[PDB]
Amino acid sequence: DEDETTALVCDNGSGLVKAGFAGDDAPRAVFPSIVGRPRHQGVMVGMGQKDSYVGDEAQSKRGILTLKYPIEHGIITNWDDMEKIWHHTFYNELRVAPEEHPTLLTEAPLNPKANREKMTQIMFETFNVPAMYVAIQAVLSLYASGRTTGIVLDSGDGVTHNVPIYEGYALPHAIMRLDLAGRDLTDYLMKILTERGYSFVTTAEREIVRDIKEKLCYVALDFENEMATAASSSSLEKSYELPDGQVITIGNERFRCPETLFQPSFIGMESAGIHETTYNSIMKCDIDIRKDLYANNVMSGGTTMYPGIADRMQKEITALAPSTMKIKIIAPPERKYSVWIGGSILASLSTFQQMWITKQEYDEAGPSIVHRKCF
Amino acid sequence: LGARAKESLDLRAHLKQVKKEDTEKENREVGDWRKNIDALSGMEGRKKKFES
Ligand SMILES: Nc1ncnc2c1ncn2[C@@H]1O[C@H](COP(=O)(O)OP(=O)(O)O)[C@@H](O)[C@H]1O
Ligand SMILES: [Mg+2]
Repeated sequence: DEDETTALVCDNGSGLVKAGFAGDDAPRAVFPSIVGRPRHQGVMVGMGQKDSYVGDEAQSKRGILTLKYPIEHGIITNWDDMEKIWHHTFYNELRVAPEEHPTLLTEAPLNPKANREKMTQIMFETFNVPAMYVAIQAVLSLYASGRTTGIVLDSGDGVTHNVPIYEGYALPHAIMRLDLAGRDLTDYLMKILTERGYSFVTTAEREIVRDIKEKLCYVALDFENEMATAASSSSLEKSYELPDGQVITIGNERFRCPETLFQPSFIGMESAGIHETTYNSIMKCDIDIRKDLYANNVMSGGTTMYPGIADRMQKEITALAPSTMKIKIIAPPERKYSVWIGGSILASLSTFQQMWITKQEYDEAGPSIVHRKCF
Repeated sequence: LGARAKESLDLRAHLKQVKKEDTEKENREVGDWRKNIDALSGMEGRKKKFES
């Protein structure tokens, strides 16, 4: 722990938890949001026999644990799970006590207000954090980009959000949430791999196939033409070496998996591709600034490490929108940490401690005070 | 008649000349100056601040 009473910066992103100290450039403890529990009961002795398993421990113990998600698309299952994982993060991973450091947290866009009131109340009772602040990840990604104008595409693991912000002001009237995310990607890839001869249901193979998505997946420039040329495609077809050692070969599926977000009719969504959701979002607001939105679009999330989103994005928007002004996307490398960086940025300036949510305000007005203290 | 015409046109020319005097005083110092954006290529990439 630093000698100074600097604040805690924790991004509880929908899919990854990244925690550390204020003034740091990158979060120190970063782990996926999976939680493992003992698949069977206790009869043995001498070691183990522990209920909750979180972090890399559960990653190593994936096979003998039922792998469960305490949060999915924002919905909260069991607050005890968050209690334990935050205990682990603060003491076993961050080696910090929350008594002496206020916490800045980031929440998924348009999270329930009742969810905020319950989570804040359990937090304040269970923990002894001196002060509090929670913010939407959209403005955090904006801060990471450091440009007040643009539309943020936050692609988490449970929801994809499109949020327009012009000159550093939120536009909730033109903000939308789409239920397509990593979960859907894994599902669709699971069914295609089932049609390829490999049919698995458990979560270990879920992580294997999301790793495959991280490594080999394409974003098709032209879809049906690329499957037509991918009929044989000995060179274009790509293989992976699974940890057991078998060589699993995939061809068109590499670019037929992310395409589903762009083409939701593959597995039955009324909503069109996410580019249509950015398009409608843009026109909902006044006409004039729309060009700037076209030229200032930002994309954020862990998924963004994949190739192909930028070219597809620009080409389709230019197809939909007039091609007079030039559209260009901006995306700094390793932007999944960017939100946490913005949290540090929030703690950088000396005005931030004017609106810390202190203990006594919550003791006076209950959780309801946040309704007036954040917004 | 010539006297009437001279008087009218002289008054008109007097108002015209008083109007010219203002333009004679200044003609360019009313416009703003140039500050177009250009060059800056030599600036570095890792900004001393994190808005990089
Ligand atoms: N290094 C990486 N390369 C590619 N994809 C990644 C990487 N790390 C994480 N991801 C993907 O990002 C997803 C998690 O998104 P996340 O960054 O938590 O969203 P948010 O920005 O809302 O927190 C995971 O499902 C995973 O598939
Ligand atoms: Mg995200």
